[PDB]
Amino acid sequence: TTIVALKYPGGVVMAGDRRSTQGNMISGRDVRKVYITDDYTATGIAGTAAVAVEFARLYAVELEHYEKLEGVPLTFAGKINRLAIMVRGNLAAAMQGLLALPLLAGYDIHASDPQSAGRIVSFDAAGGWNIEEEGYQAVGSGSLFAKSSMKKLYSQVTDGDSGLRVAVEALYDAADDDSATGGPDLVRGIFPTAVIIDADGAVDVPESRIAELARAIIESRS
Amino acid sequence: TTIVALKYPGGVVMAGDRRSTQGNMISGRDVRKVYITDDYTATGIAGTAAVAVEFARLYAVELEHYEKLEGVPLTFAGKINRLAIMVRGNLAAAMQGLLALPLLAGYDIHASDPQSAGRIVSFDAAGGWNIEEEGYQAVGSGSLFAKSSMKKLYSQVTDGDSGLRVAVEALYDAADDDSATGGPDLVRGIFPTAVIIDADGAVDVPESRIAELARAIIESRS
Amino acid sequence: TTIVALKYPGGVVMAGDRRSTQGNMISGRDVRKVYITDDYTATGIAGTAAVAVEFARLYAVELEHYEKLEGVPLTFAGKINRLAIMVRGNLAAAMQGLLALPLLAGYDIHASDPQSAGRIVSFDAAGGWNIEEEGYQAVGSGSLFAKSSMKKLYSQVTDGDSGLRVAVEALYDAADDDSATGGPDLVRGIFPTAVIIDADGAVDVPESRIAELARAIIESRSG
Amino acid sequence: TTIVALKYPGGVVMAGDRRSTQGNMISGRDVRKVYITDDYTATGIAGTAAVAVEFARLYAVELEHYEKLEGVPLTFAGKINRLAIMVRGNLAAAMQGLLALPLLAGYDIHASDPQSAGRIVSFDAAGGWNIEEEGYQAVGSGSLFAKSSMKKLYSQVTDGDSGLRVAVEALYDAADDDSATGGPDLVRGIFPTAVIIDADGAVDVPESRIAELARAIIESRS
Amino acid sequence: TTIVALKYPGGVVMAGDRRSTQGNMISGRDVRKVYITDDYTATGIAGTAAVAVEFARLYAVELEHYEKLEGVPLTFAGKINRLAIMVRGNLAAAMQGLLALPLLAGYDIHASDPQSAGRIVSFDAAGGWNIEEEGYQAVGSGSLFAKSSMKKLYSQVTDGDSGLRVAVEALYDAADDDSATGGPDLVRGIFPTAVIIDADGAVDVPESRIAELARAIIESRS
Amino acid sequence: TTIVALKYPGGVVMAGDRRSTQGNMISGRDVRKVYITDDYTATGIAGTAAVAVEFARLYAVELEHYEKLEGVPLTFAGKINRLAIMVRGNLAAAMQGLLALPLLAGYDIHASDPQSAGRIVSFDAAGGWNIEEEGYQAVGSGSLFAKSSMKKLYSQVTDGDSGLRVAVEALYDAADDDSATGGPDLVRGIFPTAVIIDADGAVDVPESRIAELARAIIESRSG
Amino acid sequence: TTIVALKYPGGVVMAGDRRSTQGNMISGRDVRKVYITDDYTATGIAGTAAVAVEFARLYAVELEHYEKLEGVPLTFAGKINRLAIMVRGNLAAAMQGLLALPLLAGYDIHASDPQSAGRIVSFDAAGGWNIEEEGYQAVGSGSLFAKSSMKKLYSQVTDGDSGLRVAVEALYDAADDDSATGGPDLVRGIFPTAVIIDADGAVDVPESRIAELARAIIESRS
Ligand SMILES: O=C1CCc2cccc(c2)Oc2ccc(cc2)C[C@@H](C(=O)NCc2ccccc2F)NC(=O)[C@H](CC(=O)N2CCC[C@@H]2c2ccccc2)N1
Ligand SMILES: O=C1CCc2cccc(c2)Oc2ccc(cc2)C[C@@H](C(=O)NCc2ccccc2F)NC(=O)[C@H](CC(=O)N2CCC[C@@H]2c2ccccc2)N1
Ligand SMILES: O=C1CCc2cccc(c2)Oc2ccc(cc2)C[C@@H](C(=O)NCc2ccccc2F)NC(=O)[C@H](CC(=O)N2CCC[C@@H]2c2ccccc2)N1
Ligand SMILES: O=C1CCc2cccc(c2)Oc2ccc(cc2)C[C@@H](C(=O)NCc2ccccc2F)NC(=O)[C@H](CC(=O)N2CCC[C@@H]2c2ccccc2)N1
Ligand SMILES: O=C1CCc2cccc(c2)Oc2ccc(cc2)C[C@@H](C(=O)NCc2ccccc2F)NC(=O)[C@H](CC(=O)N2CCC[C@@H]2c2ccccc2)N1
Ligand SMILES: O=C1CCc2cccc(c2)Oc2ccc(cc2)C[C@@H](C(=O)NCc2ccccc2F)NC(=O)[C@H](CC(=O)N2CCC[C@@H]2c2ccccc2)N1
Ligand SMILES: O=C1CCc2cccc(c2)Oc2ccc(cc2)C[C@@H](C(=O)NCc2ccccc2F)NC(=O)[C@H](CC(=O)N2CCC[C@@H]2c2ccccc2)N1
Repeated sequence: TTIVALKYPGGVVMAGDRRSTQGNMISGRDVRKVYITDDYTATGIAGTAAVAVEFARLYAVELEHYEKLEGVPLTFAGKINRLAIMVRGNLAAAMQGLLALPLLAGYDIHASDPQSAGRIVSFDAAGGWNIEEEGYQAVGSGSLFAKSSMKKLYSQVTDGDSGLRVAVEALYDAADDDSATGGPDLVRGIFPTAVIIDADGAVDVPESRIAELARAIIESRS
Repeated sequence: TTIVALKYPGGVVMAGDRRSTQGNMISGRDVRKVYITDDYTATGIAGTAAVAVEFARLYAVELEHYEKLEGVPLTFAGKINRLAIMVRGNLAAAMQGLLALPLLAGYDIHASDPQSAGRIVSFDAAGGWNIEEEGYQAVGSGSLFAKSSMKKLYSQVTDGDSGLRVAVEALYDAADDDSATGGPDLVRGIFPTAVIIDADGAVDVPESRIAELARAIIESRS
Repeated sequence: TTIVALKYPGGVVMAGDRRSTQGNMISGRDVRKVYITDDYTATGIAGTAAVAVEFARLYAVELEHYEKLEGVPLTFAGKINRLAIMVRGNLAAAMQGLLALPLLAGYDIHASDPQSAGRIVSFDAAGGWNIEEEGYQAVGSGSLFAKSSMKKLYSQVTDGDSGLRVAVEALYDAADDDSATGGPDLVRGIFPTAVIIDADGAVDVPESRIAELARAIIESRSG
Repeated sequence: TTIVALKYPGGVVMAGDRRSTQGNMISGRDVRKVYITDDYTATGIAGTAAVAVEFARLYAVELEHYEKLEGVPLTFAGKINRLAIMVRGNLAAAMQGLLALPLLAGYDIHASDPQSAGRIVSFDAAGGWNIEEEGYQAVGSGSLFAKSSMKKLYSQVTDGDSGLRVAVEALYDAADDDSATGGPDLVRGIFPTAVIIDADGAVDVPESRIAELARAIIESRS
Repeated sequence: TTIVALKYPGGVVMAGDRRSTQGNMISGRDVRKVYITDDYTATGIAGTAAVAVEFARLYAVELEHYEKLEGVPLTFAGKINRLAIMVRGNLAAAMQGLLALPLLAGYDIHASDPQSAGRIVSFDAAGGWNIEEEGYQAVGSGSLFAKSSMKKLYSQVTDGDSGLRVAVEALYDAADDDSATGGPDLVRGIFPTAVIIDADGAVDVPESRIAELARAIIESRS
Repeated sequence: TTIVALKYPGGVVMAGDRRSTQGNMISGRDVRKVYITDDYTATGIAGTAAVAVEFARLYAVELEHYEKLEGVPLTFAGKINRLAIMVRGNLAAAMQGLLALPLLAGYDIHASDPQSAGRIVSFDAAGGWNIEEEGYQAVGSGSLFAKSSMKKLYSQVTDGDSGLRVAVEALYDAADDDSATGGPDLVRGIFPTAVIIDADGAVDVPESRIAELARAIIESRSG
Repeated sequence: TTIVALKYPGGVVMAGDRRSTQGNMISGRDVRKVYITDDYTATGIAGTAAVAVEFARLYAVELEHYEKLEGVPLTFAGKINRLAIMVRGNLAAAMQGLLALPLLAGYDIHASDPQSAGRIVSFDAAGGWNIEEEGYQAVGSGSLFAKSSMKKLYSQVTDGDSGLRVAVEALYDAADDDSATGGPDLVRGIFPTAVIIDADGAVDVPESRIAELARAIIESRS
């Protein structure tokens, strides 16, 4: 798995690959790993498939549960805490091979400067949380390759479209070097998924746009 | 790794993928795993890269060593025996993770019928050897996928070119399901290697021919 | 990690580096490890990031929880004991890799001599606590380099600013010899954090003054 | 440790950091990890300090030993095989923590094409060797950051000085992310060492040139 | 650590060193290990610092707790039994390295013979207790050197002042042979602590007097 | 144990403490850990006493063995190599507990510049060797405290006598913070040993000069 | 077992107890543990009885073997090194429970003056040796008690007879606190053995002199 997230002026982008494996064997080509957790938050999870899916589903329910009980959504810091507490509670199972490693992207509607109101929070298996301040992060077996790609590419990010293009290229570099991260599949027409969040909320990125960017990267490197 | 070998009227073809890995990480993209070991014999090896390469080199040296000492090449059965003895001697190292599993193809010039002089021989880690009688064989982590692919496609093998096509398609199917087997890289222009052996001896298959077959396979799958 | 704390005439200083790691890999560059836990108390924690941040947040809540319930803050000795009990309760998880080692600096509003009212308390993984009397202390993987540096630098501590300078130079020496402690990052503009506590309370040190002192130390050592 | 090596038109460059550690503690700041092993060959080694230094000295003695005994230097392939056998012979000690992981850069005087006579060979702990054909390679705990950096910078390599600049920037990126790899120390004036090899042989790069490149990189990032 | 206790005509003295260690490293120089537990009782503890501190604190509150509840202090035997029960309750944790070993000195106001009301009680990690009748006892990593020193010097104990000097000299001998016991620090001006207990109760011994005895012992040794 | 080594203009000084231990128990007060191994070389060894002594005796015999067989002494590099090989050959026993870590000080008669012809070489348990280019080094349980001390004191080193004083003060700091390193014993008159090496060869430093420097240090720190 | 040894002006004394045990059970009451191994050297050995006895006999044979071969006895330093090598060679068996710890008391005929010719050498299980300079030493399970007793009594040592009295009293204190060290047996008439060594050589101390000193100590403490 590789899931990336990056800030751009006035929003945040999260993108993730589509592969699941069982050892060396490919067991999935269509996996959706990036979830719109609520109107202003997206979560992407690496690790054991059963746990990652359960984490995303339970987390979204917990956030909406608070909003309906209290009439107001949690602050973004509260959302961070609840995800950290979920991961911390899984630590024993994670030591037994039931690992979930999330990455959190959001847009804080209560931040002062909306141009920088995008948020990226990385986590570890002990429930540690760190709000990223350098503009991008990645999680999963390909995250090193994606972070090093984004390091060289982040200067190109000026808006949502270029942020999306950089995100897709980082996922391409991750799959280029990590066999557990799936590249774009032109035969089957399967591409990474992506969510973009700004002051108007989170939206799934249409597959056609990601297909366009993926084909452009492939064309460029040939 | 996946190495395939199959018989066609009047010879054999062996083809192998180009990938090396370290865990999840891709560490090689142009590995050549199919060696012409003498004028009528090719060997393909899966397993630990260091041991596999050393096996191929030492095996070819051993065969040519005997030929120069005695003025005639070993019989095909003799070549089998020497390869098996080599694998058997590595069993302890193989149990420590230094494994080499070879696959042997050849044209036996001392056979009865020239059209049935093709030979395919598989091996196991204990030095066992089995002369394949059912037309094809494969070795490596994607070998089961490649053999089940060849089971359905072998009926269309009627000559050297269709033999080659089926071998390349089998490797394509292995890469489709085994992340440790490399698919055709149309971006970098890297394709499986192949050797064809008939009464005129063993020759490397030009990459342009394999590239054309791989693109036709990819187009048919889309 | 290296957290340092030292007494100066009238108060106390605590400073800490900004690095987190996973094995050899650098995983954070702007980590804030020195917390204002109440108006006269600062806590700096080393060890497992998740546990360290949870300790600081829970400890600050615990002290304020008592203050609001009882109408008065805890005595400084009460604050020591609650922090020690928190560490002791974590001993089992700490043996399994979830370690948190705090360092405590404070200003005792109920002390006898206001110019010796500074306090520094070090802890161990079993919940042990020891009030330091020799003027400085450190915790973390670079703490021995820092303490041995402060041993030679402590004499120049006459007020709050010179105390801050010594704390920053100790952290510089710690990062000089310990790869798990971060030194000043002049390219990114990232520097250690610091808190000063005196009779008027605990305040964060502005990044600018720490940056000036770090550059002074740097070019003093480069020639 | 990070050792990088890359090809440029007419030669190769190899560069390595200066740090030695004992766990978290820095125990060395001026270590030289890149050795001129003969007039057309440089070796950079990562791993246990004692073993790395021994490997370099013995390997250089072995090559000159053969040259004086036989009157001609070994072919580049023979040089590869000798280093590979040395690594393979150390496998048991490396499993006990006495690991040496070399990277080999050379200029093949016997190549028919002097523009592409540069050679880069990587190795693994079992003595496996692979001639790199993508133009760059790295070894050590920061090699993945360095390789992902050179992936984005390699298109700027047009001569020896651009190649040297990319090699220094790759080492900068590795130290940026790997605490066991040393960045440029402006306070002490200690910079990565480098060797450049062309048809005229292998020569140490003067520290002044590497310092100027490091200052340019540092000011660019600021 | 070394804690000594010895009986003199009409009373008892207890003295302890000032050192704490973390393995080989010295981690404390002014630890106070001798506690006035109530008006007629002192306890010195060796072992894991956290457990020793906690033991002295909780034992003192337990004795005063009983006094305030029932209007009368515990009999000396009751004080012994409660301290033994506390050690016995710590046994499992003590076997994991959370060991506290106390030594109890006191003056029994309800003693049968008012001239021989001095009391010394030693304990073991299992909670065993033994009322010492040979006039002195010690605990800690230097207790054997201190007890053998006192075996020779105890004949000199004729009043409270000579008993104090012997206790301090026994601590000096323990520090002489045991690096985990701290000796007098003439540079910093730090000396063992002592408590003296007679019919008028237990009082802290002024540091000036201990320093005087320590300097005299140092001069008699040199 | 703590052994310190220190370059000064025109030579080197090496100094070592006198303590040996068995667990917490002190087993020796006058151990000599710094050996003149030939006319221009000294070695101090930390670790298992039996192994350290064996190492120093055998190494000295080896260097002189070559000199008598070949009519010239080994180059300094050759001397480094032989010590490294001796340590590497002991690695198996060292993993079993028979550990010896040497520190090599010497004056290279063949060096280009005689003023900086002093040489300090550190070693690890795997036979690794590194020629120290920063001027000082230390080995043993207290070596980190000693190196941090010398880091602050090294600018005072202008000749052999100031270098000897810094070395003695480093050993004093190491003993101050490491119970396995013995401090100056004024009651018994026992002080660290030291060897000074310059162009005229290696020579033991008399106990009286070291006692003088130790007393001056103790007095300065006592106020 | 306790073996003590002491320097006195112009000579040296060594004494040892007579007990052997198998666990708690006493197995011997008249064991002689101090051997005249040379005209000017004695050796006393603690540990496994079989190994201690064998060590004594072999060491004595070895020294006399060299003397008859070369015509001159070994220097005292050579006698030290030979006993050290013998202990080191037993180290593997010592770890399996075949332990011998010797203590060496000699008179060095080649020393400067007869007043400083006495020699005490202590050894450890690794073959370490140390020439003792504080005037006395002990070995065995009661050596700590004996050394502390001798620390208080050594000022009284002015000649061989006061040295012998201090030696017997140290052994008395060891047996007083160590059940593995035998005390004077008045019922059976068994007492510590002792060897005195001066310029006239090594002499077995008469039992009657030891019995006098034992009864004087026993009466002095009654
Ligand atoms: O390998 C397994 C077996 C279960 C297991 C138990 C204990 C330890 C363990 C693995 O050890 C492990 C083995 C393998 C992994 C982790 C741990 C990698 C991980 C992965 O690919 N994860 C990518 C991924 C990320 C987020 C969401 C979904 C998702 F597939 N793969 C896995 O867990 C695979 C997943 C798999 O094959 N299937 C087939 C049908 C259902 C399940 C699937 C669910 C949802 C989507 C896609 C597939 N399970
Ligand atoms: O992983 C390693 C390190 C050795 C090792 C350590 C621990 C366990 C282990 C293997 O256990 C293993 C780990 C991994 C494997 C086996 C065993 C898979 C195997 C493979 O891909 N094998 C495919 C292959 C087949 C035939 C010929 C060449 C060839 F690469 N990979 C490997 O051995 C990899 C190979 C590798 O990265 N390199 C980089 C530089 C040199 C070497 C290479 C040589 C030649 C060609 C291509 C690459 N070595
Ligand atoms: O290594 C990990 C994973 C958990 C783990 C697994 C196995 C062993 C282990 C710890 O065992 C350990 C592995 C590593 C350490 C301890 C234990 C060192 C310690 C550290 O740097 N600590 C410095 C520090 C001190 C105070 C507050 C924050 C802070 F980072 N690092 C850690 O725990 C690292 C921290 C880390 O990478 N991340 C990434 C995103 C979130 C988390 C972070 C939180 C908050 C601030 C900065 C970073 N987690
Ligand atoms: O850690 C050690 C001790 C040996 C050891 C014990 C246990 C595990 C282990 C290694 O396992 C290990 C622990 C640590 C490592 C490897 C293995 C990392 C490795 C390194 O930094 N290596 C970088 C490097 C690469 C090439 C050439 C030289 C060079 F230092 N560090 C090391 O081996 C360190 C090195 C070290 O401190 N010293 C001090 C003086 C001599 C030696 C040095 C020699 C030469 C140059 C610079 C320093 N030795
Ligand atoms: O070693 C540690 C860490 C806990 C630990 C981990 C692993 C094994 C272990 C103990 O196992 C042990 C390791 C070491 C020991 C015991 C067990 C010896 C013991 C000691 O010196 N004890 C002397 C002493 C006796 C009575 C009262 C106080 C006192 F310090 N030392 C200790 O526990 C040391 C103490 C220490 O460094 N600190 C620093 C700040 C707080 C604590 C302190 C409290 C109070 C007073 C003085 C110091 N802790
Ligand atoms: O503890 C022992 C026994 C061997 C042993 C057993 C189990 C574990 C172990 C070592 O593991 C160890 C236990 C203890 C240590 C290391 C390893 C520390 C080391 C030390 O002080 N080393 C300082 C030192 C350095 C150089 C030269 C001499 C010298 F003492 N101490 C030691 O080896 C001690 C030394 C000791 O008591 N004796 C008494 C009789 C002669 C011998 C001595 C020789 C020379 C000088 C001074 C003393 N041996
Ligand atoms: O216990 C045993 C059996 C050997 C053994 C097995 C397993 C573990 C072990 C020792 O481990 C041990 C168990 C017990 C000890 C050491 C190791 C103590 C040691 C001792 O007393 N030693 C005092 C002593 C010192 C020097 C010379 C002689 C001498 F007896 N006791 C011993 O070895 C005892 C000795 C013993 O009972 N006998 C009875 C008949 C002959 C033999 C004897 C020989 C020579 C002189 C006096 C007695 N052997």
